[PDB]
Amino acid sequence: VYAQEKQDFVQHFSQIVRVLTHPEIGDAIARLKEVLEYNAIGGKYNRGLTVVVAFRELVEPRKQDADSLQRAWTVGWCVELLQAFFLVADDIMDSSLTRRGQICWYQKPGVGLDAINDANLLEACIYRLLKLYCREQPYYLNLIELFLQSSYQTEIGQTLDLLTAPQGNLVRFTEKRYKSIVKYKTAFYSFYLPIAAAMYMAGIDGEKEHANAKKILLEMGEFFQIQDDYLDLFGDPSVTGKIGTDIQDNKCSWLVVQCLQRATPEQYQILKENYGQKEAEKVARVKALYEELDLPAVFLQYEEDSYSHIMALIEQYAAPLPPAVFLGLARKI
Amino acid sequence: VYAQEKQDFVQHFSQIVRVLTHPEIGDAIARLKEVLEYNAIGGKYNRGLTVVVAFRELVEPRKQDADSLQRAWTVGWCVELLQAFFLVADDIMDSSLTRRGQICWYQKPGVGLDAINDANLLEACIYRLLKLYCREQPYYLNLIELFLQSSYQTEIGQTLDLLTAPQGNLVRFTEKRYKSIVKYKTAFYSFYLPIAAAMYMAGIDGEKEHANAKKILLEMGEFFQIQDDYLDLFGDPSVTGKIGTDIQDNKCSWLVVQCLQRATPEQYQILKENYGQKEAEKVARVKALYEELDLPAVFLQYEEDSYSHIMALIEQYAAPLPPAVFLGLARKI
Ligand SMILES: CCCCCCCC[n+]1ccn(CC(O)(P(=O)([O-])O)P(=O)(O)O)c1
Ligand SMILES: CCCCCCCC[n+]1ccn(CC(O)(P(=O)([O-])O)P(=O)(O)O)c1
Ligand SMILES: [Mg+2]
Ligand SMILES: [Mg+2]
Ligand SMILES: [Mg+2]
Ligand SMILES: [Mg+2]
Repeated sequence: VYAQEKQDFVQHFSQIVRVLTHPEIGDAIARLKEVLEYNAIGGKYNRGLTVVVAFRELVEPRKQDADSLQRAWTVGWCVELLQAFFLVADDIMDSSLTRRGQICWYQKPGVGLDAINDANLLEACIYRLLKLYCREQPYYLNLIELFLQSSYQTEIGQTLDLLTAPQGNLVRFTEKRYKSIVKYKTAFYSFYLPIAAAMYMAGIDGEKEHANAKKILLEMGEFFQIQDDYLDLFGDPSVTGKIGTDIQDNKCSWLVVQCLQRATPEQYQILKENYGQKEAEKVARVKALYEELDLPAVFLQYEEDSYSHIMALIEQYAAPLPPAVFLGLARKI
Repeated sequence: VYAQEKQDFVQHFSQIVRVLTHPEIGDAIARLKEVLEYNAIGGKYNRGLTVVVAFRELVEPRKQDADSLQRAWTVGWCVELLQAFFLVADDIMDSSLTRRGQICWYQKPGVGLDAINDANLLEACIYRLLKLYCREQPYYLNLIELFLQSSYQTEIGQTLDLLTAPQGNLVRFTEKRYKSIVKYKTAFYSFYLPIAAAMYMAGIDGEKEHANAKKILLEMGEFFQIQDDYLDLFGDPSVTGKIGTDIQDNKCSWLVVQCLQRATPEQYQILKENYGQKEAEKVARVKALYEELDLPAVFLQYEEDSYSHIMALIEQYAAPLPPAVFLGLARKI
């Protein structure tokens, strides 16, 4: 369902770019095209695809005219632009090397900290497109506010992610703190935002229905981030497209949280000695310790429980939305 | 006029902060307060003061109730928040040392590239305040769009500023290119944005009146930036609150543009040899060359001409707005 729509979705990118690209600003405009091609393409498009898939499922085919669809995939691309924005900036703050199987944009020769302006340009495009295509829709302001509220929450999440991981400083790494981080940093924008966008486009804007969708989608977001933490250490970089940094960057990863919960006092010291340091020998020691306490299998356990819990939540809260809206998304993770 | 209102304006900051500051996000919220106190305070408040001053002058005192005023100084602070946002980020991209008489936020021990998330948080506050105080006004969407359009233009301006100044690369430094840079990078947000904000709050939203105000305000913006370039080299850092970087960072400064226009072929080589390099000896050689061609006096000449031109423009385009709106601003620069 996602898999079949992916093609139409990716083709519509060329138009996004033509519409986004005053002879005086020529060069700046050419640099925008380059920023977009490099940073908006190459991912799985889960998030933007979710807008289009959920739109199809919530609007009657008789209301799905050609113009109506154009807008659904534009808002789909706005969500991808948000993602591209957050990624370019997070890679600098995380000192990451690769993203989506290539060098991070800031690590390119001749880019560096200019990437900061590039990232924000990507964010400015969302609102240019919203104006271009939705300025006369009755949901226009709802969408604008949704995308803004979603950036604020996710920047709040980052702050928490950064404050909990000072460079060159474990008591801090609790369950309560972790859940809080992943809720703000990932769950609102990766999960609530795309479904809610499609809800407002389908004329569904009751508070109750948004909160019920939210209940489902925040929990899916939390699982997704825990998966992200797992793959940071135990995923194949040939598949993920990115090299992990979590132990080096002293992060409140799900892995470190579970570990702590499990560790003999001596094991606690091994972690204390080695965590949050750039030395490959010390990172390997931490990885060995995670393997010593079967955290890959604890992760496979958690993944199953949480999937059951998400399914229970869909059964409780999907009505009156088609459950397929949610099942389709959960199956893709 | 600016000078008397400055006090009420700065006091209202405490409320901005209380209103901006979910027990789980506590720490993130405390970090926001810190970001605000450090980065929103310490400047001249020209831009936010302009909102309040122009508001007073365009609304009848009978429509200036207490609530009406609260909103004018909130939007005033939104413009200052935009400024604080742009500054925190520009200091990183410019590798600057001080701002407003203290260490740049990113150069503080324990901050560094986290400053990227801090800056964007400052931008998120604008829209939180807009919702808090103006969500029921008929100008609400006009203001939202104005602040967004103004960030896009100013990020476009940055791109141009950065593309024209590659690290470790003069033919590029033309008049046409310079005017273009300063129009986007400074003129929309520092000059058009605050007056237009107050126009929309006073119910004045005709296209013609906005364009006429724009004609005046873009030219004031251009002069202001040329002044900014001059003070970067020939200003007292005890007064400016900031150390210059323009020659080091290989910038299309007004100074370098004029110089080029004036230089013997041999002088052109001295500039080529020394420009855009971190070496203090080479920066001093460029400064000596600017003094050799009396650019401080050329600047004092240009300042006078341009002031005449701005005054001619007010005489042509102020109607039906009070000319004092513009004169007050021009006198403060
Ligand atoms: C401008 C302020 C916006 C900052 C954007 C924060 C978005 C939250 N977020 C979720 C995931 N990622 C990417 C990761 O780096 P990973 O994709 O594993 O690289 P992470 O683990 O740091 O969370 C970022
Ligand atoms: C996130 C993308 C937003 C980037 C913000 C660009 C704002 C334009 N602008 C105007 C003035 N400054 C400050 C200077 O550094 P100066 O105050 O002399 O330091 P500049 O000379 O570089 O122009 C910045
Ligand atoms: Mg991160
Ligand atoms: Mg990660
Ligand atoms: Mg700059
Ligand atoms: Mg300057």
